[PDB]
Amino acid sequence: XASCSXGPNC
Ligand SMILES: [Cu+]
Repeated sequence: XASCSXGPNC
């Protein structure tokens, strides 16, 4: 997995 840590749907 990945998560948004710094985008439009962060
Ligand atoms: Cu980012």
